[PDB]
Amino acid sequence: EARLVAERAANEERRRLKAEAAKVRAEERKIFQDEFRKTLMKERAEKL
Amino acid sequence: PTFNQLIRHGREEKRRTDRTRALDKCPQKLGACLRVSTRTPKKPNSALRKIAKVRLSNRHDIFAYIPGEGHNLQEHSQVLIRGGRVKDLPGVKFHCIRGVKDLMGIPGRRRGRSKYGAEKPKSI
Amino acid sequence: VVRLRLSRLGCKNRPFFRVMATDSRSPRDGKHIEVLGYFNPLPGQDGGKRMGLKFDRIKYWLSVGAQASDPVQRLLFRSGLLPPPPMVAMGRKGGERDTRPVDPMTGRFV
Amino acid sequence: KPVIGTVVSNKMQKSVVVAVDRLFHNKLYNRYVKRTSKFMAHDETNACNIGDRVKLDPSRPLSKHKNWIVAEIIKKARIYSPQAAAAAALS
RNA sequence: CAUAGUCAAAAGAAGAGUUUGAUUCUGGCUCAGAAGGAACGCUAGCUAUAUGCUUAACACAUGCAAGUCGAACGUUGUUCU
RNA sequence: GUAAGGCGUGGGAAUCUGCCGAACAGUUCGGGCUAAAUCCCGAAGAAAGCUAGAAAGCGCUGUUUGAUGAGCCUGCGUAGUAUUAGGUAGUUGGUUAGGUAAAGGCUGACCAAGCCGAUGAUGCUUAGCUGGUCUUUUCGGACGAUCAGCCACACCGGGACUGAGACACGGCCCGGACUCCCACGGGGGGCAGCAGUGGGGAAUCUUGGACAAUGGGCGCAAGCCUGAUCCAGCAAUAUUGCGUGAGUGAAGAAGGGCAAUUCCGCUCGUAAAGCUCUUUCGUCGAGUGCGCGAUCAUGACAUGACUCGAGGAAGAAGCCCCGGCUAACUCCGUGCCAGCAGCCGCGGUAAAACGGGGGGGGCAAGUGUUCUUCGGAAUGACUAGGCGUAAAGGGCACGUAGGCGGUUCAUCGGGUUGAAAGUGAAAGUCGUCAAAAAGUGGCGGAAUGCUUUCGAAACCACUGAACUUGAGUGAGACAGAG
Ligand SMILES: [K+]
Ligand SMILES: [K+]
Ligand SMILES: [K+]
Ligand SMILES: [K+]
Ligand SMILES: [K+]
Ligand SMILES: [K+]
Ligand SMILES: [K+]
Ligand SMILES: [Mg+2]
Ligand SMILES: [Mg+2]
Ligand SMILES: [Mg+2]
Ligand SMILES: [Mg+2]
Ligand SMILES: [Mg+2]
Ligand SMILES: [Mg+2]
Ligand SMILES: [Mg+2]
Ligand SMILES: [Mg+2]
Ligand SMILES: [Mg+2]
Ligand SMILES: [Mg+2]
Ligand SMILES: [Mg+2]
Ligand SMILES: [Mg+2]
Ligand SMILES: [Mg+2]
Ligand SMILES: [Mg+2]
Ligand SMILES: [Mg+2]
Ligand SMILES: [Mg+2]
Ligand SMILES: [Mg+2]
Ligand SMILES: [Mg+2]
Ligand SMILES: [Mg+2]
Ligand SMILES: [Mg+2]
Ligand SMILES: [Mg+2]
Ligand SMILES: [Mg+2]
Ligand SMILES: [Mg+2]
Ligand SMILES: [Mg+2]
Ligand SMILES: [Mg+2]
Ligand SMILES: [Mg+2]
Ligand SMILES: [Mg+2]
Ligand SMILES: [Mg+2]
Ligand SMILES: [Mg+2]
Ligand SMILES: [Mg+2]
Ligand SMILES: [Mg+2]
Ligand SMILES: [Mg+2]
Ligand SMILES: [Mg+2]
Ligand SMILES: [Mg+2]
Ligand SMILES: [Mg+2]
Ligand SMILES: [Mg+2]
Ligand SMILES: [Mg+2]
Repeated sequence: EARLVAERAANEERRRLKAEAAKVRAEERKIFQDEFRKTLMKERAEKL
Repeated sequence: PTFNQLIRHGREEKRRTDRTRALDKCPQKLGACLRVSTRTPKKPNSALRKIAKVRLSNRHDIFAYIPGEGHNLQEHSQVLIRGGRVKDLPGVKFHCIRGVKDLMGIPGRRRGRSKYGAEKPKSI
Repeated sequence: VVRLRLSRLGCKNRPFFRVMATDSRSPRDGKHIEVLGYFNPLPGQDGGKRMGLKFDRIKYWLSVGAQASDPVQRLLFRSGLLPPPPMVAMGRKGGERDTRPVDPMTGRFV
Repeated sequence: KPVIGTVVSNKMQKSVVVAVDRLFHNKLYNRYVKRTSKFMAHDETNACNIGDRVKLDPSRPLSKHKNWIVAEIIKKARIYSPQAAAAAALS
């Protein structure tokens, strides 16, 4: 039981660290996707 | 073939006919002589080879060769039959064993004489 | 009943025993629950006999009610896991033993 | 483990047959072969259509061939209804 | 100190004869090795440990292979004091 | 017999469990079997009493438990055959009653038309399965005999009873075939237990000893049972075992074989005999035995072993082969005959190939021959092969299943991957040591797998948003015995 609660505490810290890294990466993703979408919209307008 | 073909349809074995089907996977078979005769060899050999028509205990009819020089076989003599064809004579795929049952050994034979049922000559 | 008994190993005229936890209905050398150790009935070069036991597993099986056979009762007393069997109180039969010394290496009279 | 398959028959009352795929490793030829089992499962409401993706739980025997219970419909199959489709076209 | 310490879990990869006037290739046949619940021939000194109806789940003479408890219970009848 | 109701491996829920361990509560009263009871029946609440000889020791009953077994279910894995394509009709499911210790078409009734099948159902053939055995540079192939685990069966079919447990090898009932008695009315039997006998067969053992050991039944014990077992007997059937001597010896004896008939002419041959030494194995004669297996005691083996003594190289070497493959050559006889032969081939007057003499080579208490398996055989090729002319591209397409197949970003955690836990029986294989001397054991490793928990997130699968290089469209130009 002692080993189990120590293992659960370590996993609860690892999960929160990975959640924070995932959140900052997802926030970084949106600017790139918006710029890329603008580029593709310009290309489609030129072709039209 | 491809690996998928081998998965679907594997590999079969080579098909080879049995040499001595009448022995029925036994080392020897007892028999009784029906007809004792001679047969001439396939060319280029020329002789009069002493054979015997033998009915086996599993009611198979075979031709067996009588090795050595001279024999005492007649009709209705018991012979023990082992495998091994005679290359001169097609259709003769078996041998009679000398020194067992009715086929006697060859006394006076001195060399290689356990293949002819011959005992060791006692020294005097 | 679970039994702590002896299975025969070795060969002919060279007996060796294993200490087993078995169902009583099982064949002697057949099915078993557990191998618990060994016992060598032949005396070795050191002048004594050998035995090995899994002490914790023997304590487990004795705690749940396993019944030791007649030689295993003696073997488990001798290792300290069971009390002495009732017949060891009788003492040994006496008599004049031949105490003439023999040579250890050669087996002849010194 | 978790058993997930596709409904292949639903015409029985309170019963479906579910096809579950698996990969068998052919050790001699080093490939992975798809194998299918068809399992009979309990479906009390008869809510599963053919083509639905379901998850099954193990169960005690309910009938001669029924040993599973449908727990969750993961993905519902698409059914073409001509009149509802025509009404969607009119919109 | 110590009835400690040592980190092992393999080895095992051989070719020859035979198609042709000769050649190389294709392709079979045969041979040298190990083995068996084996059988047969000739010939045999010993110990030990294994193994020994593969065929007819064919028919079986004879003896044995499952009893024990008088510390569950009466019953009759043997002896002797 | 059984091709999946079995087995291997891992799980599960809807059950039971004598004896064995551990708690608690009880163990009261009538009747019946010629006599009684721990036998049978009845009442409460279920029961059963024995022992002051076993008096607080056994036994029984009820309730909770541990342990061990058993029943039931299930995922995955586990033959050949398509010159077998459809199979099923309590069949597949539902409801309700019954049955079971227990889920369940297990089955009565009613309702629906399902279920299985080209990922091979059903038919036919063969087969017990596993651990494993033999072989093999890994893989595979053949086998599943001994031994152990699981299953099935017990003269052939069908049943249930008793019981904790059986639809029960040496229990019962019924039917059948065969068989033995019968006083003729009728009864009896089941070696696929251990021995043993006929029979079949190429072929496979004693109508042995003891419960001393280990295991098992009954008994409080004393004991009694035990063809389980242990141990003897028969069989070169197997096994990296041991022995049949160690030296010396030239009249190079006699005798045998060969020879311009060379060097003691060459060789058998230092070979033998003779002489000296040692007596393993076997033989013969004795002696101790709490030597040892077994101990509190008990020893079948044991006419053994051990120790000592007697003796005398004494009692103990064959089988195949010698043309090439393949180590080993001469003489005589024979004359395509007799014969040999695994393959190629030998023999028709000088045969190293047939048969005998002489010599020699390989193995050796064996050695050949036959059968059977794997190897060599990459000769069914995963490892590791092919298809122009040698076996082998379908006459050519279209498409079902299946197999295979671009990019980025995000998510997820089924596969994948890391660790932990459970399991992977024992024996066998491998490592190592000790033991032993043809024999044993301990500890490891391996068992490449499955289940559970917790991490990882690149790949495969799945989900979402996108991309354009592969595919497909459009517009505009064309060519064509389509
Ligand atoms: K011959
Ligand atoms: K098992
Ligand atoms: K039967
Ligand atoms: K005994
Ligand atoms: K032999
Ligand atoms: K001698
Ligand atoms: K296509
Ligand atoms: Mg069922
Ligand atoms: Mg040619
Ligand atoms: Mg047998
Ligand atoms: Mg009785
Ligand atoms: Mg089929
Ligand atoms: Mg069979
Ligand atoms: Mg098999
Ligand atoms: Mg019979
Ligand atoms: Mg009983
Ligand atoms: Mg009953
Ligand atoms: Mg019987
Ligand atoms: Mg018998
Ligand atoms: Mg016979
Ligand atoms: Mg006993
Ligand atoms: Mg008792
Ligand atoms: Mg016996
Ligand atoms: Mg040997
Ligand atoms: Mg001696
Ligand atoms: Mg003696
Ligand atoms: Mg003793
Ligand atoms: Mg003896
Ligand atoms: Mg040579
Ligand atoms: Mg000549
Ligand atoms: Mg030759
Ligand atoms: Mg010759
Ligand atoms: Mg191969
Ligand atoms: Mg190879
Ligand atoms: Mg290939
Ligand atoms: Mg080829
Ligand atoms: Mg090609
Ligand atoms: Mg073509
Ligand atoms: Mg063609
Ligand atoms: Mg990505
Ligand atoms: Mg994953
Ligand atoms: Mg093991
Ligand atoms: Mg061992
Ligand atoms: Mg070892």
